[PDB]
Amino acid sequence: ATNRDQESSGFAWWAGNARLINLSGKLLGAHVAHAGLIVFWAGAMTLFELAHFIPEKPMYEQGLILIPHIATLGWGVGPGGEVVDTFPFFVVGVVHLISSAVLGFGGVYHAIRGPETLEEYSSFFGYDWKDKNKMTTILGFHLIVLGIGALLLVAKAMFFGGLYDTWAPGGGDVRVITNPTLDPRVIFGYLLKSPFGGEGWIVSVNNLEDVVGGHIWIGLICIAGGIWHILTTPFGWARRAFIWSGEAYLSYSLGALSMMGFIATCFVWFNNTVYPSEFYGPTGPEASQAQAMTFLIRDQKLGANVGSAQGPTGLGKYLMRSPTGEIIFGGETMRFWDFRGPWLEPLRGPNGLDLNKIKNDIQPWQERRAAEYMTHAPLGSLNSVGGVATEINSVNFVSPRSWLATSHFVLAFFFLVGHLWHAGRARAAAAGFEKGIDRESEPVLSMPSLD
Amino acid sequence: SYPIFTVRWVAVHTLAVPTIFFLGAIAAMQFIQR
Amino acid sequence: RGWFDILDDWLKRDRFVFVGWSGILLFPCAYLALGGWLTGTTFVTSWYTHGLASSYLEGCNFLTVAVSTPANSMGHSLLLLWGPEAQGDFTRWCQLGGLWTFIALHGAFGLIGFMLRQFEIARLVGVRPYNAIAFSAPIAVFVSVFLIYPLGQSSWFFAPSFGVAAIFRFLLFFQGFHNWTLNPFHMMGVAGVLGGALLCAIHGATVENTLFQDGEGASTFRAFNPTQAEETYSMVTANRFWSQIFGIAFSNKRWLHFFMLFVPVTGLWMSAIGVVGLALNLRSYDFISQEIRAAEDPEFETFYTKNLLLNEGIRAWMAPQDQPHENFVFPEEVLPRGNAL
Amino acid sequence: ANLWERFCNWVTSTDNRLYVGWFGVIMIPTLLAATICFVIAFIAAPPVDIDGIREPVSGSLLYGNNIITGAVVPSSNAIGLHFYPIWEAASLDEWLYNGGPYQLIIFHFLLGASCYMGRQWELSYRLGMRPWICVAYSAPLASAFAVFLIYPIGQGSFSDGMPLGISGTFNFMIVFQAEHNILMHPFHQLGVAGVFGGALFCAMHGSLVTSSLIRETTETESANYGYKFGQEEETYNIVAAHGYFGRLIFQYASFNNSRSLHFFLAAWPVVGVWFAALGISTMAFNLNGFNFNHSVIDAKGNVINTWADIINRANLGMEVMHERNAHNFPLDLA
Amino acid sequence: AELTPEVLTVPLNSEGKTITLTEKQYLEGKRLFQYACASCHVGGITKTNPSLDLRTETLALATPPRDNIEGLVDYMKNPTTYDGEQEIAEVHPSLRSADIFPKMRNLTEKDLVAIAGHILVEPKILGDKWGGGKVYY
Amino acid sequence: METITYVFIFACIIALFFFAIFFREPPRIT
Amino acid sequence: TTGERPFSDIITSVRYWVIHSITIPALFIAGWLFVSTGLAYDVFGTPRPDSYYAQEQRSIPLVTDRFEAKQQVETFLEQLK
Ligand code: CLA
Ligand code: CLA
Ligand code: CLA
Ligand code: CLA
Ligand code: CLA
Ligand code: CLA
Ligand SMILES: CCCCCCCCCCCCCCCC(=O)OC[C@H](COP(=O)(O)OC[C@@H](O)CO)OC(=O)CCCCCCCCCCCCCCC
Ligand SMILES: CC1=C(/C=C/C(C)=C/C=C/C(C)=C/C=C/C=C(C)/C=C/C=C(C)/C=C/C2=C(C)CCCC2(C)C)C(C)(C)CCC1
Ligand SMILES: CC1=C(/C=C/C(C)=C/C=C/C(C)=C/C=C/C=C(C)/C=C/C=C(C)/C=C/C2=C(C)CCCC2(C)C)C(C)(C)CCC1
Ligand SMILES: CC1=C(/C=C/C(C)=C/C=C/C(C)=C/C=C/C=C(C)/C=C/C=C(C)/C=C/C2=C(C)CCCC2(C)C)C(C)(C)CCC1
Ligand code: OEX
Ligand SMILES: [Cl-]
Ligand SMILES: [Cl-]
Ligand SMILES: [Fe+2]
Repeated sequence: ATNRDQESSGFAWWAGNARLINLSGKLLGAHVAHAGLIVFWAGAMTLFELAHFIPEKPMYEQGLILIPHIATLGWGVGPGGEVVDTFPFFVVGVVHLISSAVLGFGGVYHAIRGPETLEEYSSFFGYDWKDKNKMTTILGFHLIVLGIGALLLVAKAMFFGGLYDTWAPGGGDVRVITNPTLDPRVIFGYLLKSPFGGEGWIVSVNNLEDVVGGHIWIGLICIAGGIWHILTTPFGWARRAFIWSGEAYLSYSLGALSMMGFIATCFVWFNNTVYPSEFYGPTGPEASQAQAMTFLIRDQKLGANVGSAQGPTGLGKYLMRSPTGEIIFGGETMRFWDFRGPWLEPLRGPNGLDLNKIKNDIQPWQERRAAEYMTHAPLGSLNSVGGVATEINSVNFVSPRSWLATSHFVLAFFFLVGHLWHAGRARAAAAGFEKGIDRESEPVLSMPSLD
Repeated sequence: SYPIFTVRWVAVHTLAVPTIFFLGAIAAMQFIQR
Repeated sequence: RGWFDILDDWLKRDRFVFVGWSGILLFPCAYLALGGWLTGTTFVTSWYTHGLASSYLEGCNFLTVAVSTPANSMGHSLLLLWGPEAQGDFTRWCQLGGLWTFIALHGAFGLIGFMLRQFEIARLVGVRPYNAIAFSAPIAVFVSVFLIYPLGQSSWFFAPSFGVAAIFRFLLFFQGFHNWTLNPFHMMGVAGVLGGALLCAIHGATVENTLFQDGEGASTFRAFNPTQAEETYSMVTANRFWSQIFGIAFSNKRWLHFFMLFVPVTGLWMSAIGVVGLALNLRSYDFISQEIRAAEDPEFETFYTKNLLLNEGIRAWMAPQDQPHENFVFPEEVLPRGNAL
Repeated sequence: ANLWERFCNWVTSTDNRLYVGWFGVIMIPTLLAATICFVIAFIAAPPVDIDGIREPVSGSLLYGNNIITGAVVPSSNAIGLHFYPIWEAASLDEWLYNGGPYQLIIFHFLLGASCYMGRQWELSYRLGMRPWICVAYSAPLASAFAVFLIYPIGQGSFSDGMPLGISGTFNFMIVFQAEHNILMHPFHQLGVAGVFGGALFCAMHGSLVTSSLIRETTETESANYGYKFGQEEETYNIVAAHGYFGRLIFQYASFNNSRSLHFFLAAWPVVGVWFAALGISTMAFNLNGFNFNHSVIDAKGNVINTWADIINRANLGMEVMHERNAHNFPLDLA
Repeated sequence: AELTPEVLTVPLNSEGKTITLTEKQYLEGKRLFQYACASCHVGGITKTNPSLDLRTETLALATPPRDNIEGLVDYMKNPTTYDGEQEIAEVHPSLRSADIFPKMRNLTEKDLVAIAGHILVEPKILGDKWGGGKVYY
Repeated sequence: METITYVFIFACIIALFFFAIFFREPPRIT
Repeated sequence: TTGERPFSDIITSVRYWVIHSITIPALFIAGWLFVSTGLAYDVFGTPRPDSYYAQEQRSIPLVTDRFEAKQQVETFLEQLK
C-alpha cells in the first residue's frame, strides 16, 4: 500500500485523508464518492419526505425541508402553495438517488481501482497544487459549471414553468418571470445595502424579478470569470498575497463556505420570498406581527377603537409609531416593524399601517392567515414540542426555518473553525514550522528581549 | 499461564453483571403501556 | 511480618486496580453510592416523598430520573433501613426516600475513601500529595451542598436530589429563593471554574503550539518519548508569545502548574462557604440602599430590581408543587404576573 | 526602504513590547473605543429605555448602581436590529436614552476581539510557532458573538443581547431559561461538562505536575525557584506522575504522552465551550431545550409530575414576571 | 386510576342520552384533536381567543349548547359565535370550510364524534388543567 | 463616596496592569 | 503490566465467547423478566400506571408523619383498592 500507514505518509489514521494531498487519482475518487453522498441524501430524503407527506397538511407542519425547495421552484404546487401534484417531488428524489449510484461508482473506482495519481496518465487531469496556472484553469472550469447552474434557475423561471411567487397579486401562485431586473443599480444595490435592521443586505430581496435578474448577472459573471481564469495566470500581487498549496486552497473555500452558511441562516430566518411562508412556515418576525394582527382583529370585532387604545406603558396597545414615524403594530412586535408579507401589505398605506384600511378592509383570508401564522411561530423544543419552552406536550412542531437556520449556523461556525485551522496550518506548512520549533535554530532565541 | 479470577475479574463483574441486567430491564420497560 | 504486615502486603500489590487500605473504605462505599443511584433511577419512585415520577420504570428518561430526597416530614433522619421509619422493610425504605440518604452517606464515606487512596498511592509511589489536597475542593462542595445545606434547612428534602433535572431544579430554587447569583462567594466560584477552564484550554493550546520538532511526522504525538529528560515544548517561545499578545506570561513552569491547582480549587472552596451561609438562609439577597430607593422612587429601576421580580415569580409559581408538604394553595389571583402573560 | 516599507516593518515587528500586526491595526482602535465608551457609560450614562416601553433602566454608578447592579444597558426594543450610531441620533441625549452606547461598545468589541483572534495567529506565524492558539480562543470568542450578536439577530432586537453588567448578565440568564429551557438543552449540558471538566482537568494537571516536581530546593525556599526560565530539562517527573495517576484509576486511563495530555487539556474545554456557544446561537432561532412537560401520564390520563414539570413551574414564574409591562398579547413570540 | 367506562361516558344530546366511548375512540379522538385542533386548542384553551375555552361548563353556556357530542359535532360542521348569532366557518375550521381549512377535508362523522368525545372526556381526566392555561401546568 | 470608591479601586487595578506589563521583573534566560 | 491477562486477548478468544454468548443474554433476559413479570414494582414499591391515584383521587399520597410513615404508605396503598 502506497501512503496508507503513518510511517510512510507522516499522518496518523485520524488525519488520514491528509495522506491524499498529493495523490490526485485517489483524491479525485474521494471527492466523487462524497459528491455521491450529497446526491444520495438529496434523493433519499426527498423520497422519505414524500412517503411521509400529507397533502392536506401544510409542508411546515410535516418536518419537510426538501419538498419546500422543490415547491418554491414551481413544481407540484398551485395557488396559495397547495400541492396539485406529488409526481415532481418523486422525480426529483428518484433522479438524484439513481445518479448517486453513478457518482458512487466513479468515486469508488477512482479511490480504490484507478491510478493513485493522475499526472502520469494525463496532463489535463493531472495537477500540481503549486502550478498556479493549472489551479486557475480548474477554477475556471468550475466557475463555468456554476454559472450555467445559475442560468438553469433563470431558465426554470422564464422558459420552463416559472417559480412560486408568494407576492403574486391575488394570492401566491407559480408565475412565469418575463421581465427580470437587469438594471445593475438594483442588482448590485443589494450588495451595498446595510446588513442591519430595515435594510438587511441581500436577505431583503423581496421580488422574483430581482431574484431572476440577479441569477442572470451571477451566471454571466461566473462564466466571464471562468473564461478569465482559464486564459490567465495569477498576477504578481496575488502571487505575493496567497499561500499556494492544497491545504491553503481548502482553507479559502472553508472561509467562503462558512460565510455562505451564515448568510443562508439569515436568508431562511428573515426572507419570505425565496423561502415562502406557505412552504416553510412564517418567519419569526411574521408570526409576531400576525399575533398583533390577530388580537387587533378580535378586539376591534368586539368594538374597540384600536387606533386610540393605550397600552399599560402609554404606547398604543395595538398601533404605535416606529422611530421614523411609520404606523406599526404595538407591543413587543415593535422590533419587527420591518416585516413585509403578502397578508399584511394590503393594510399598509404611505405612512405605514392605515387605520381606515384596518377598520374596513381586513378580509377573512388575512384573519385566517394571521391566526395560522401566530400559532405556527418558529418556536419549539428539541423533541419538537411546539411553542414556548413552558408549553405542555401536545403539538408536534418545530418550524423548518428553525431547523434550517440552526443547522446552518452550526455548520457555518465549525466551517469557520476549519478555515482558521487549515489557514493557520497552511501558513505554517509553507513557512516550514508546522511540525514544531527547530531546537537548533529556535526563532525567539535570536530575538532581543522585550525587557 | 495467566490466572482467570483476579481482583480485576471481580471489579469487572461487579459492574458488568448488574449493567447487563439493568439494560435488559430498561429494554423491557420500553414496551410497557399505561 | 505478622498478620497485619501480610495483609498490608496483599492490599498494596501492584495489580490492575490498586486496593490499599483505603480501598476497604472506598470500594464498597463508592459502589453502593453508584449502584444505589443506578438502582433508584431505574426502579424507584418519588411518589410518596415528592409526588413525582423519577425512574425509568415509570417512564422518565435519563434527564428526568432522580433518586429524590426524603419527605420533609422525615426531617434530618438518617433513614437507616433498620431505623424506626422503615423498620427493616426494604420496599417501604425505598418509598420513604431511604435510598437518598443511602447514596449521600455512602457517597460521603466513598469520597473520604478516594482522598485516602490519593494519599496512600502518593505515599507509596513517592510523590507529593497535591492531588489529595486539590480533591478537598470537590469534598468541600459535596459536604456543603448535600450535607450542610439541608442540615441547616428543615429536612433532607431541600438537598439536591441525585438526578439531572432534579439538579436543575436545585439551581432554579437557589435563584428564586436565595438569589444565589448575587452572592460573592458563588461569584468567586464561577471565576474559579471558568478561570480553571480558561487555564485548561490556554495551557493545553500553548504547549501544543510551542512544541519542538522532535520527529518527522506531521502528527506530532509520536515525537514525545515518556523517558526524555528534555522539555517537549519551548517555554521561552510560549513566554514571548503571551508577553506580546496579552502583556503578561508565565516564566516559571512550577508556578504555572501550581496556579492551575490553585484557581479551581480556591473557587470551589469559596462556593462551599456561600452555600454554608445559605444553609441558614444567610443570603446575599438584597442591596438595602437600592431597596430603600426603589420603594420611595417608582421610576428607579436596575437589573437588580428586575431580577427580584423574576425571583418572586419563581417562588410563587414553583412552591406549591416543589414543596407539597406545605400544602400551598395559591389562588390564581394571588399569583404575580406581568401584563398579558 | 520607503516609508510604507518602514511602516510595515514596524507594524509586524517582533521586537515591539506588545505585538501590533495587521489585525492589531484594527484591534487597537476598536478595543480602545469600546473600552473608553464602556468605562464612561458604566460610570455616568443616564437610564436607558431598553424594552422600548418608555421605562428606562438605570445602569450607571452615578445613577444609583453599584459594581454588581451596574450595566451598560442594551439598546431600545424600538430600535430592534437597526444600526444606531451617534450620527443617527438627533442629539447625544436621544442616543443615550435609546441605549446608543451598547451598540457602539459591542460592535467595536466584537470587531476587536475577532482581530484579537487573528493577532494570535499572526504572532505565532511571526514567532515560528504552530498556529492553533487562536482556535482555542475561538471558543470564548464564539460565545461572545452568541450572546451579543447571534442571539439579538434571531430574536430581532439588540434589546435582547446580554447587558454589559453583572446583574444584567444574571437577568439575561434567567430570562433565557424561561424562554428556551437552556438547562434542558444538551449543548448547554455539553458546555457545563466543558467548564466543569476544564476546571477538573486544570486542577488535575496542576496537582499532578506539582506532585511530581523534582527536588531542587531546600525547605526554607519556594519550590518554584527549582525551575529556571529557559532550562532544557523538564522540571517534573512525568513517569512518576503517570505512575501515580495510572494507579489512582488504572494504568490505561492515564496519559504517558505529554503531547497527548496537553492536547486533551486544550480539546476538552474548547469543544465544550464551542457547544455552549452553539447552544445559545441555535436557541437564538428558538430550537429550545428538551420539553418533557406532561410526558408521564398514568393509566387514566392523570399527569404524573416529574422533575421536568418542577423546572417548568420555575420557568413559568420567570416567564410571567419578566419585562412585566412589555407584553400586550398572550404569547411571547420573540 | 383507569380510563373506565364511567370516565368514557359523555352526553350525546341535549335531552340526556349518553354515549360510552371506547378507549380506541378516545385515543383516536386525542390523535385527531392534536392533528386538527391543538394548534389553537392545546390543553383546552384557545390561543387566538383566550376568552372562550373548551371547558365543559363553558360549552354548556354556549348557544346552542356544545356540552354534548351532537352539539360539538354540529359545531365542527357549522361553527358559530358563543351566542350562535354569527356563522364563523370562514375563520374557524369546519366541514363546511374544508376548502380553506384543508385538515378538515377527510374527517368522518366517526372522526367528528371521536374529537367531540376527547373534548368531553379530557376535563373529567385532567380537572381544572383542561381550559386552565399555564396556571395549572 | 460609593461611586468614588468603585472608580478608585478600578483605577488602581488599571494602574496595576500598567506596572505588571511595563515594569515586570524581566524574564531572563539562564 | 501487572500480571493479569490482557483484555484484547480475552475478548478475542473463543472460550470467552462460548461462556459469554450464554451469560450475557441470560442476564439481559433476567432483567427483562424482572420488569415483564412485574416483580420490580413489588420489590421497590413503584406504582404501576394504574396505581398512582384512586379512581376519583386528585391528591398525591404525601408522607406527613416521620414515625408513622410506613403506616401512611400502607394506608395509601389500601386506599387504591
Ligand atoms: C466521505 C468520506 C470519505 C471518503 C470518500 C474517503 C476516501 C478515502 N480515504 Mg478516508 N477517511 C474517512 C472518510 C473518507 N475517506 C474517515 C471518516 C476516516 C477516519 C476513520 C478516514 C481515514 C482514512 C485513512 C487512515 C486513510 C484513508 C484513505 C482514503 C482513500 C483510499 C481508501 C482505501 O484505501 O480503501 C481501502 C478499503 C477498502 C477497499 C474497503 C471498502 C471501501 C469501499 C470504498 C467501500 C465502498 C462501499 C460502497 C457502499 C460501495 C458502493 C458501490 C456502488 C456505487 C457500485 C480514499 C480516497 C487512505 C489513503 O489516504 O490512502 C493513501 C488512508 O490511508 N481514509
Ligand atoms: C441541513 C441539515 C438538516 C436539517 C435542517 C434537517 C432537519 C430535519 N430533519 Mg433531517 N436529515 C439530515 C439533515 C438535516 N435534517 C441528515 C444528514 C439525515 C441522515 C441521518 C437526515 C435524516 C432524517 C430522517 C430519517 C428524519 C429527518 C427529520 C428532520 C426534521 C426533524 C429533525 C429532528 O427531530 O432532529 C432530531 C435532533 C437531533 C438528531 C440532534 C441533532 C444535533 C446534531 C447532530 C449536532 C451536530 C453538531 C456537529 C456537526 C457534530 C459535532 C462535530 C464537532 C465536534 C465539530 C427536520 C426538518 C425527521 C422528519 O421529520 O422527516 C419528515 C425524520 O424522520 N431527517
Ligand atoms: C469530477 C468528476 C470526474 C473527473 C475529473 C474524472 C476524470 C477522469 N476519469 Mg472518471 N469517473 C467519474 C468522475 C470523474 N472522472 C464518474 C462520475 C464515473 C462513473 C461513470 C467515472 C468512471 C470512470 C472510469 C471507469 C474511468 C474514468 C477515467 C477518468 C480519466 C479519463 C476520462 C476522460 O478523459 O474521458 C473523456 C470525457 C468525455 C468523453 C466526456 C465525459 C462524459 C460525461 C458523461 C459528461 C458529464 C458532464 C456533466 C456536466 C455531468 C452531469 C452530472 C453533473 C450534474 C454532476 C479522468 C482522470 C478513466 C481512468 O481511470 O483513466 C486511468 C477510466 O477508465 N472515470
Ligand atoms: C469562486 C470564485 C473565484 C475565485 C476563487 C477566484 C480567485 C481569484 N481571482 Mg477571480 N474572478 C471571479 C471568481 C473567482 N476568482 C469571477 C466570477 C470574476 C469575474 C467577475 C473574477 C475576475 C477576476 C479578475 C479581474 C482578477 C481575478 C483574480 C483572482 C485571484 C486573486 C483574487 C484576490 O486576491 O481576491 C481577494 C480580493 C482582494 C485582495 C481585493 C479587496 C477585496 C475587499 C477587501 C473585500 C470586500 C468584500 C467584503 C467581504 C464585502 C462583500 C460585500 C460587498 C459587495 C459590500 C484569485 C486566484 C485576480 C488575478 O489574479 O487575475 C488573474 C484578478 O486580477 N478574478
Ligand atoms: C470541506 C471541508 C473539509 C475538508 C476537505 C477537510 C480535510 C481535512 N482536514 Mg479539516 N476540518 C474541517 C473541514 C474540512 N477538512 C472543519 C469544518 C473543521 C472544524 C471541525 C476541520 C478541523 C480539522 C482538524 C482539527 C484537522 C483537520 C484535518 C484534515 C485533513 C485530514 C482529515 C481526516 O482524515 O479526518 C478523518 C475523519 C475523522 C477522524 C472523523 C471526524 C469526526 C468528527 C469530528 C465528528 C463528526 C460527527 C458527525 C457530524 C455527527 C455524528 C455522527 C456519528 C454518531 C456517526 C484533511 C486534509 C487534520 C489535519 O489538519 O491534517 C493536515 C486535522 O488534524 N480538519
Ligand atoms: C467500608 C464499608 C462500609 C461503610 C463505611 C458503610 C457505612 C454505612 N452504611 Mg453501608 N453497606 C456496606 C458497606 C459500608 N457501609 C456493604 C458492603 C453493604 C452490603 C451488605 C452495606 C449495606 C447497607 C445498607 C442496607 C445500609 C447501610 C447503611 C450504612 C450507614 C449506617 C451504618 C451503621 O450505622 O452501622 C453501624 C455499625 C457499626 C458502626 C459497626 C461498629 C463496629 C464496632 C467498632 C465494633 C463493635 C460492634 C459490636 C461488637 C456489635 C455487637 C452487637 C451487640 C451489642 C448487640 C453507614 C454510612 C445504612 C444507610 O445507608 O442509611 C440510609 C443502611 O440502611 N449499608
Ligand atoms: C494508551 C494511552 C492512551 C492515553 C490514555 C488516556 C485517556 C484514557 C481514556 C480513559 C480510559 C479509556 C479506556 C482505555 C482504552 C485502552 O487504551 O485500552 C487498553 C487497555 C488495556 O488493554 P489490554 O488489557 O489488551 O492490554 C494489557 C497490556 O498488558 C497489553 O499486553 O484496555 C483497558 O484497560 C480496558 C478497560 C476495561 C476497564 C476495566 C475497569 C475495571 C473497573 C476499574 C475501576 C476501578 C478504578 C477506580 C478507582 C477508584
Ligand atoms: C472511498 C472510501 C469511502 C467512501 C465510500 C463512498 C462515500 C462511496 C459512495 C457510495 C455511493 C454514493 C453509493 C450510492 C449507491 C446508490 C444506489 C445503490 C442507489 C440505488 C437506487 C435504487 C435502486 C432505487 C430504487 C427505488 C426506486 C427506483 C423507486 C423508489 C423506490 C426505490 C427507492 C427503492 C469510505 C468512507 C467508506 C472509506 C474508505 C474509502
Ligand atoms: C443572485 C442574486 C442576487 C445577486 C447577487 C450578486 C450580484 C452577488 C455578487 C456578489 C459578489 C460580487 C461577491 C463578492 C465577494 C467578495 C469577497 C468575499 C472578497 C473577499 C476577499 C478576501 C477574502 C481577501 C482577503 C485578503 C485580505 C483582506 C487582505 C490581503 C490578503 C487577502 C487577499 C488574503 C440578488 C442579491 C440581486 C438577488 C437575489 C439573487
Ligand atoms: C442500593 C442497594 C444495594 C446495592 C445495589 C447495587 C450495588 C446495585 C448495582 C447496580 C448497577 C451497577 C447497575 C448498573 C446499571 C447500568 C446501566 C443502567 C447502564 C446503562 C448504560 C448506557 C445506557 C450507556 C450509555 C452511554 C453512555 C453512558 C456514554 C457513551 C454513550 C452510551 C450511549 C453508550 C444493596 C442491595 C447492597 C443494599 C440495598 C440498597
Ligand atoms: O425583550 Mn428582552 O425578553 Ca426576548 O421574549 Mn419577548 O422579548 Mn422580551 O419578551 Mn420574553
Ligand atoms: Cl426582566
Ligand atoms: Cl406584545
Ligand atoms: Fe503542563
